[PDB]
Amino acid sequence: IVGGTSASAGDFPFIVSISRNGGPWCGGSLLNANTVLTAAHCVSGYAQSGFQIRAGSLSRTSGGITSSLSSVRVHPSYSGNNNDLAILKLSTSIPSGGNIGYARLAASGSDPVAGSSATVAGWGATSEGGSSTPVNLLKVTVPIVSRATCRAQYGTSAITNQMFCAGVSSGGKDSCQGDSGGPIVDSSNTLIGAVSWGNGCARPNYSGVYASVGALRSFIDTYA
Repeated sequence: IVGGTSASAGDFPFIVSISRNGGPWCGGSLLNANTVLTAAHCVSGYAQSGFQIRAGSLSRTSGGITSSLSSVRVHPSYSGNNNDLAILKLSTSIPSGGNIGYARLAASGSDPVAGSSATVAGWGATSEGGSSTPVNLLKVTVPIVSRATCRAQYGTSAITNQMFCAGVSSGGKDSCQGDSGGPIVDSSNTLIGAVSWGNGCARPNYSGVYASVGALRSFIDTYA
């Protein structure tokens, strides 16, 4: 996260860190005791055993409850950056309670309205290409950018009905590498997306692009 502040305990009861090979990699969202939602690109085709989920902590490396993966399922229409969601099943069930809880999801067919305030969180870099990452979870608030403006920035084909965008024109506030798969929420803390892609991080006039939970509820609901 670029331009962020430290998340408080319980800000995102459902957030998980996704380590790979013991190191930082992605974020995700705990949907139920047995299931994490993340970005497809975080997991597609990689060795499944390399991943470790941790819930209930502000750190990636201690606290809370861990699990390995039992299975990985990408969206059936995943292609390039499009439809960038995956369902992970956990080898260890994680109970809610305390600072762990399960996400509530954006309504099917909803689409975040331009100008509304969204909050994104993760353990990723704090600058584009930064090598160091924070121990504790960061968050930042950015407005939704209309799909039309996002298509002006990236091209018409590049931004689909299963993506939405968020950021500020001046840049300086965004998700970055290592934040992929983690949550973006609306002002009510309802999960509206997963961190997906963008042109660099926090650049002027290049929004962050998010996989849209509202657009992808059939897949989520079927397999969660």
